[PDB]
Amino acid sequence: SDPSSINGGIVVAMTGKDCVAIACDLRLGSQSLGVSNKFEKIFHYGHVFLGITGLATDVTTLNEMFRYKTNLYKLKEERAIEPETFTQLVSSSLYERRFGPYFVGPVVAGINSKSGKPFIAGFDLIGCIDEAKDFIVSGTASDQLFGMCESLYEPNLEPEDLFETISQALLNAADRDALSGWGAVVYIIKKDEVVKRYLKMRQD
Amino acid sequence: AGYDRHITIFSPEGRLYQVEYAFKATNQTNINSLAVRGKDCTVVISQKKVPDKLLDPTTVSYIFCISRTIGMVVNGPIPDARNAALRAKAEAAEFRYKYGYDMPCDVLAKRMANLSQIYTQRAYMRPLGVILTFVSVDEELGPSIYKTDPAGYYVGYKATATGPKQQEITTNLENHFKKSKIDHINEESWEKVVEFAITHMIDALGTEFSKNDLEVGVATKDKFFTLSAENIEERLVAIAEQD
Amino acid sequence: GTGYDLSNSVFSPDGRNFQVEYAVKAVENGTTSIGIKCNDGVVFAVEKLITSKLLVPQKNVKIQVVDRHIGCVYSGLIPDGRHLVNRGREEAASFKKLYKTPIPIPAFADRLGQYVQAHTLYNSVRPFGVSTIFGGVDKNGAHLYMLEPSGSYWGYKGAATGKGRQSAKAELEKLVDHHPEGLSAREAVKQAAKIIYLAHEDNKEKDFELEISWCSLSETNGLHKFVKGDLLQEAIDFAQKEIN
Amino acid sequence: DIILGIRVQDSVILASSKAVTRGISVLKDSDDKTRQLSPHTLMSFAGEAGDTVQFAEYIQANIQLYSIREDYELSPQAVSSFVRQELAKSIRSRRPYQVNVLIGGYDKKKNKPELYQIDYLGTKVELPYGAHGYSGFYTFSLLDHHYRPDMTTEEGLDLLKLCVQELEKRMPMDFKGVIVKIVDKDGIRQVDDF
Amino acid sequence: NNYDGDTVTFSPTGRLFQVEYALEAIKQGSVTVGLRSNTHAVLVALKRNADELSSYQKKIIKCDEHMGLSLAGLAPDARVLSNYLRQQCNYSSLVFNRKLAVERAGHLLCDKAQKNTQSYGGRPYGVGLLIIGYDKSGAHLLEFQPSGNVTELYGTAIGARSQGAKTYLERTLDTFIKIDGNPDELIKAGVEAISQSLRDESLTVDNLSIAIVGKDTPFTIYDGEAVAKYI
Amino acid sequence: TSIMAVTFKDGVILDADSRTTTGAYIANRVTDKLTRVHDKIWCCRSGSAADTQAIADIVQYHLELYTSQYGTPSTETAASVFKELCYENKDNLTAGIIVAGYDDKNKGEVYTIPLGGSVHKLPYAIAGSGSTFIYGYCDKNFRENMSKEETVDFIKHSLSQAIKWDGSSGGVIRMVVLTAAGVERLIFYPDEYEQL
Amino acid sequence: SRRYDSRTTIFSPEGRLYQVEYALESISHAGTAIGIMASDGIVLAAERKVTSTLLEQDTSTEKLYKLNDKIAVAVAGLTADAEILINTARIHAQNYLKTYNEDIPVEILVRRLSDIKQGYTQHGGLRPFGVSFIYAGYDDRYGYQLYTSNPSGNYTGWKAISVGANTSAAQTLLQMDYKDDMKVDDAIELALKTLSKTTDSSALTYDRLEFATIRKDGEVYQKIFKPQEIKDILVKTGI
Amino acid sequence: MTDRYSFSLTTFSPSGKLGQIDYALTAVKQGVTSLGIKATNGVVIATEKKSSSPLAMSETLSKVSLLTPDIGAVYSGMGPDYRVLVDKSRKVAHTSYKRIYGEYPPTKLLVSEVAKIMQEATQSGGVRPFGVSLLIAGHDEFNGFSLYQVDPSGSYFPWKATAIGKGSVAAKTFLEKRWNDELELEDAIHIALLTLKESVEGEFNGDTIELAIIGDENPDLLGYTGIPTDKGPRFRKLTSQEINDRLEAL
Amino acid sequence: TTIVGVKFNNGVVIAADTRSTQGPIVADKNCAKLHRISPKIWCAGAGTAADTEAVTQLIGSNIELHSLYTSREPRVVSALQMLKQHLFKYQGHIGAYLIVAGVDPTGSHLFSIHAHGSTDVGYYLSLGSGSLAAMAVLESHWKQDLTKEEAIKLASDAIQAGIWNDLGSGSNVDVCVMEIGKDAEYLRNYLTPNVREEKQKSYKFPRGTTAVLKESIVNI
Repeated sequence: SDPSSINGGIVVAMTGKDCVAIACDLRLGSQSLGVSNKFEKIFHYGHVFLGITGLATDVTTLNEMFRYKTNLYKLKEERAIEPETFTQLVSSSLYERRFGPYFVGPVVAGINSKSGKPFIAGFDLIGCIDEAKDFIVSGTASDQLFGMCESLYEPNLEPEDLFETISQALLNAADRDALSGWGAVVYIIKKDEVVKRYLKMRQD
Repeated sequence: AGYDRHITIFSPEGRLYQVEYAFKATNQTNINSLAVRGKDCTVVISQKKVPDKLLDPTTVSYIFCISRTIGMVVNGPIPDARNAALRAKAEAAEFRYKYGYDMPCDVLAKRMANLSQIYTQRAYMRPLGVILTFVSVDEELGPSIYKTDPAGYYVGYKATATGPKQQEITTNLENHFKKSKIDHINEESWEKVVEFAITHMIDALGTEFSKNDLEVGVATKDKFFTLSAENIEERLVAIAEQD
Repeated sequence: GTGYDLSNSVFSPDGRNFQVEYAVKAVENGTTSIGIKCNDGVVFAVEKLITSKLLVPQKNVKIQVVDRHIGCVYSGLIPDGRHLVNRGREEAASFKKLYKTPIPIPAFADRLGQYVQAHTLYNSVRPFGVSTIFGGVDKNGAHLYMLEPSGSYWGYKGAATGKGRQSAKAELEKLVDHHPEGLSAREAVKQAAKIIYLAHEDNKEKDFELEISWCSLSETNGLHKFVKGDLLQEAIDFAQKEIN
Repeated sequence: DIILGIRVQDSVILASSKAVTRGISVLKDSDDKTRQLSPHTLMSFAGEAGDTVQFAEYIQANIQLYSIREDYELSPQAVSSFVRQELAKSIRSRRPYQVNVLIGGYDKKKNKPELYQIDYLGTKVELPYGAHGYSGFYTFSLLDHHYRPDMTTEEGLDLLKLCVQELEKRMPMDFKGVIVKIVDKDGIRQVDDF
Repeated sequence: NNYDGDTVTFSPTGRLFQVEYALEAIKQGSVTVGLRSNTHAVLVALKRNADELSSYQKKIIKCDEHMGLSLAGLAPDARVLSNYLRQQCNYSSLVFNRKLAVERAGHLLCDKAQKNTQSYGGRPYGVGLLIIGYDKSGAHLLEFQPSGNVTELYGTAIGARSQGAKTYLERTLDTFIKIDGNPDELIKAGVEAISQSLRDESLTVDNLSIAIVGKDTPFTIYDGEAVAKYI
Repeated sequence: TSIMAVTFKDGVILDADSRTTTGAYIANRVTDKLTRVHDKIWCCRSGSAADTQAIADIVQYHLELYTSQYGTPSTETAASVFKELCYENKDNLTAGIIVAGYDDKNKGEVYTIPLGGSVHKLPYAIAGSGSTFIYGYCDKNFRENMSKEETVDFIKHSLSQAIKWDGSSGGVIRMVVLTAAGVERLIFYPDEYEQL
Repeated sequence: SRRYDSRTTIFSPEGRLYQVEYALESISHAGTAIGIMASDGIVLAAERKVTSTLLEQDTSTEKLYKLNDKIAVAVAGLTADAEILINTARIHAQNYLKTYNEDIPVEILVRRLSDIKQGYTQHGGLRPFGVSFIYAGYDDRYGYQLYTSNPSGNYTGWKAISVGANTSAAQTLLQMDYKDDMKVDDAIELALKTLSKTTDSSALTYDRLEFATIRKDGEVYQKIFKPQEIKDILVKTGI
Repeated sequence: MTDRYSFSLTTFSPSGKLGQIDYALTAVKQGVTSLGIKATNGVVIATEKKSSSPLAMSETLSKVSLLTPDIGAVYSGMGPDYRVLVDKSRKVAHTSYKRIYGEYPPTKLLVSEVAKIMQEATQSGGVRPFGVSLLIAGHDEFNGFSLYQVDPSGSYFPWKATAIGKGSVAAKTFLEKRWNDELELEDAIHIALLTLKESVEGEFNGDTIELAIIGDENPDLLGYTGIPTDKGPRFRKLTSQEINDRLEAL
Repeated sequence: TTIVGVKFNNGVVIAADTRSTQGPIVADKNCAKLHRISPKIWCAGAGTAADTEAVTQLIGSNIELHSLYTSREPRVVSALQMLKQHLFKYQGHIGAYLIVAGVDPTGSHLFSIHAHGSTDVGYYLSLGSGSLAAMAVLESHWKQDLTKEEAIKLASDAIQAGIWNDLGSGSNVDVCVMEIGKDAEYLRNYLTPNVREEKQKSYKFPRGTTAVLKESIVNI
């Protein structure tokens, strides 16, 4: 009945010391049935990462939309879209269909190439900018992630310490959500490099 | 091909001839008018020529009450003048409805001047051969005179005159403002401002006036109104009384 | 002035719209129609030229009623006048539907003026080849108006158009001079017939039929009605008697 | 309603039931629930009575129109991306296409088989083996146990026999066997002794 | 002259040449005569054929049991106007159960014909029509012109050489207007009138066409052998 | 609510309470339910607040546009404009209106436009939820051509009982007196009318 | 309004489209643009027509545009008209990626714009686009491709082409020196040598030059040269 | 009655020139002179205000207008076209960019939208080109201070310093001598006034001259406090008093 | 949500809490609920967070364009008219309940707009789940001729009542003070009565606690 709960999945973003982390589970399913263990939900449009949870068809549609929009933005602007600007691009795009909305919760994460400060922002299915300085959660297990992230997270974590915190928050929240799991991917986003890591987790 | 003189497109000199000819259409009624600003009122004086004995002088008017506060005196053919008046009345009412407050005189001049520009760019639409002089006492700017022309140009005025003898009237106003060294007629009541405006219309045109030769509109706070023939007669009597 | 007169929306170097001026030449070729404003109403009269005996008398009515209190008489291109009056009937009905009151004559005159004027704006349309004398009685008295192909209109004490306009206007001026206190509706009907007969002296080559109409507060209770029967014949007799 | 697909080392094997049921009785027991989109791309479909064939034939026309226009065969990835877009457009249209498709093809430029599962919502996912509806409830446990990427076409067919036998044993409905087609480097062929 | 190129141009003298040219198309058509008494209205039409191997093109059209018309000029325009007239007569019956008055029917054509004489893109209808009908006001006869002018007449003629027939009707006006309750005597009067418009030919069984409508007579057209007795 | 309009000798008086409720909660207890659609034409609004406010805004725009073109409208014209909006959208706009106005020729006029969208000219009109409790009182006590003082006393007694018995009516009593002398606004607080 | 219509979309008595011929004449007065396809890349070079010491060469990108991560175009003729077509080309390239999830083939993109140009040439009554394009791009099918299209809507594939002013002289010079087996670095020289000879000014300088290349991580890169980079190669090439 | 000018009134002549564009550019040449100078820390756009009559209140007619808080424009040519064109530019700055990206467009993109509007009039049916050339000065965080000229044809170019209108040839020659890559904004205003002083024929004072600058953000013009990320408009009109003060030191 | 507006002797002050909830979960603990329509016209929205943000952003755009068109400081009435007409056009589907307050050349104004397009004038207003709790404080303590300090205290005290007594309201108090003669001052996080206490233990994992399958470097 609820489109956002058909396919499951979860995305979490955390901020550290001049670094951002965004992680997601790799499960795609049809309610109880798990279909794919390689359905990545985090997409990047330069140095800005977008994690979209919710209906898998809308996640795919919005990826091609924001790739279409960010590709045209860089041709006209001759520069990559910054996380703050992209956050409003996502917000407006989701609101443009207030009455035909996508059943998706996106999570923007990135580092402003000019100011260099970490940025993460959250959204509803119709585009309410939930800009947070600490962490953002989305998906079926948002309840689990909120309590899990709210306890483990502490300000100014180093990139190595941020990976342990976000990965542990994701794995333990995913373990308590039926529709989330089948592996997870963690991006550690720094001003100079990005590291992508696949986590070992329960396959049930 | 001589298209450039028949539709609003540029000629080799960069001129829109059809717009230039629309200016000639404004003087075809041979009616002179002037507008002056008092301390708290704006007065429009316009000649009223009714050579035909069968006409009803009550209906021969070139001053239009666009809104409660905005008035307009048009120079040019009456059919075009009434076209602009109806559009101005519609614009002012729509502005009040959309934005919740009475349309300022300057905004209406801008809105009506933007329409005149469209006729000057679209080849489908011809320019209106009228010059619109909006007068009011704005809630913020006070007394206001804004004159729009067929080219889409408009600007505020301290005092303005229009018609074949516009140059003659303007020099008289220019000299008066030069000597007084002020931007408005320094009178506290509109009856004295009306008498002032009529006096220079008489002096500038060098012609005696009767109550039937003038049509007068007065813009005050929260009201614009046109004086009747009997009300104009009282002003003429005062002028003949030298006070 | 040639070159600038082949299109409808074009200003000539003098600012004159020649096509509208040529539309006026169509009016001046039409049969003379007049309108007299009496102290409580209006009276309309039109000369109907009898092209041949085969025209059935009294059927080719040329005065038109709009709603129930406005009467329209015009000269020039008769089809254009019917087109204009058809619009007035639509404008009058629309006003009554929205505001529930019969359209005031000054309000009606503006509705027609905007329509006639709109036909001088674009070169894809032609100006009206009619001058329409129209008027009636409304909440605040009687009104008489006269449109021109340019869309110009004014209120008139007495209006005349058509070929005999110059002749008729002379007697209309005499009426206002002789009767500044206001002419009565019944006397206006008699005077209207006399003026049309005198104006017909410009069209002596052909016979004509006089058609009169009028709208008075006292006599029609403010509604527009035609002159017929005894009252028409008294006007015809008076007009002939003055001619003779 | 059975639509199965298994990608093996050198080819893609698509199996689809032969039965057509309309209410009380089985109208046909030899239906082919597939359309050849390209010489090396095959599409199996399942869903509502009329939507499956109207959609499949509409997709086939566009892929054929592209091939004639550019004189070039779309890759299976591009075809699946095109097919997913139409399903995504329809799911939120006046009358959605309730069609679930499997797109198996051979990419002649990467020289690799490709299997794509797209449901009526427009959820495209590439799998080693796919199934639509409840047909995947009975078969995934076998495929998860026996599938290996390096199987030959003969081993893949042997694995489909096990998957079909399990469907016959436990699924209440009688789907009248399956038609099996293999998409290989040489094109599309049908296995008749299955 | 350059003022006759389109229907939205006045000439320096106020004339609409395109409308005048449409009126000239009627003068090329064959003569058709219309006349009426107080009880009956009659249309007499001379029909013309391209060649003596050709049939005579029909001139009378039926719009109701109580209304019909003859045409002169562009026959295709007559079909457009006659179809429109049928719709208006049709509309009156369906919505009001009221037979469309002939006068009102004429004004509806006047309004439609005028539209083509004032806006660019269209052309005037190059056809003149004689509309006869019987309603609760008696018999009627209307002459319609491309300019939109519609006149109600005792009798008239349109088409080539129509002046001869029209002149005859004027002299005979005092006579045929009194032919009440005698349908066949009106037709004789009309046939005698149209016979004044014949230049180098005589009326024949196939050439002539007649129609009549009256108090009890529904609109009937007499062609071929039916008009054998009136010739 | 409880809205009321009473014609009297010198003109017409519009009156209403000030309470608007969303269920049991009084969202605003000092609301002004008397709306000016023209200089001497005022209306009372009952029913949906959004619909009545939208209609009043549109009617004011129409009468403003009417005045610039056709002179000052009459109260009948204002009610006619209300009818078109209320009737042509009767399936959507749940609005019941009382229109009262003054003009020199007709003196005071009152038009009630109930939920259906019909228009009725009345000597006095009462509407709103609280009006049902004063149908008997107003009928027994209303008189033609009362003075301003008698009408105000009559209205105060009428609304005090409508306020007394209706939960969804209360607050201050706001009156607008339309006469040749101009528009006059009066307000009566509970301490003034509650112990009548 | 019929009298003021110029009848844009009509044939001449000898079967030519007048406005398309006049549009081409307009392009012949624009700055020269050269495209050379090498074995390992494509070179797009253009000559700025408007030039002054007060003009900002650093950011005045007016003839070389990027349509995609793999395609670029050099423009000759009305700059305003081109940017209208440039944006539709960019949108179409992204629409193709959105639909097929692959980069648009160069020919498909060229065909779409040429269809847009042809449309104005056959219906609608509007004047043709007065712009000629040189498309340089890469795709998996044909590799490096160089196309040109003109207001008529006709497009052709080329190994080396020039559009704009002095095309006859530029083409003749390219015929003399173009070798099929040449590298991009040789194409860098040939493009500059050809422009330096057909340029209408006294000498060719970095301020007058727009310059870009497409070349092969094993992935095709697009480099639109910055003014200092152009100044460097002009010295290296010896101009 | 319908619009029947669906055809283009601007067409190629046999010589390749578009007649209407060339005539539109002529109207700019007889236009009043306007110029802009790009400094290291700002842009100055200036023009003189020739009054239709001494009774006209020239303060009510601003030839320099704000498009976005950081972008301003001045024109030469036909005044009415600039007014409607500015109205379009302000609208498109919101509908096309701000309402999507949440921030005002950079100068380059806003100039592109303005150029698209002018180009549309150069090819769409039943319209003439805008008879105005705009000098659009702006600032953005990534491209810095920039100055663009937009022509009736829709072509736009970036300029270090430029002048358009009646005295453009003389002004541009003067600007070439004076302009250098080390100018500060206070020096550009001095150069702008000197260049404008040559062009003006009548009175040269703060009332007959109109200047605007893009420079440091003006938090005092922001209108509110409490959001540090909001720093205020960079576009500022110099009032007649400010100009008159600089004229005394000219 | 708790939102209040309090008109005082020389202006108007609007305050709001900063908690945003998705059902029973607190999605954002420091959401900014006071939105600008123009420099001196501000809006506070309850109900759906997206519509309130989006509706004000659309009207704020039109106010700026209209201000540039008319060369005048925006009227609070213009915002109210365009805001209510927009909401009415959508027949209440845009669930934005708004308190719009500001100062314009005609004085200080305070209106509330409901999702269906109805508006009311008031000297003190409240919206959100905490409206009844906040209105209890406003009714008890509001008085004519409040000074700027009394109004800010009253507005904050009213918001606190909603914070403490309403589950849907909490965290911090946002205050914006708009006075007729001077600029609007946005006091973000005016009061922060709900600062979290120190945790009992530190949950810093030792590096290497997480099991990893593969590691990669992503190109930008």
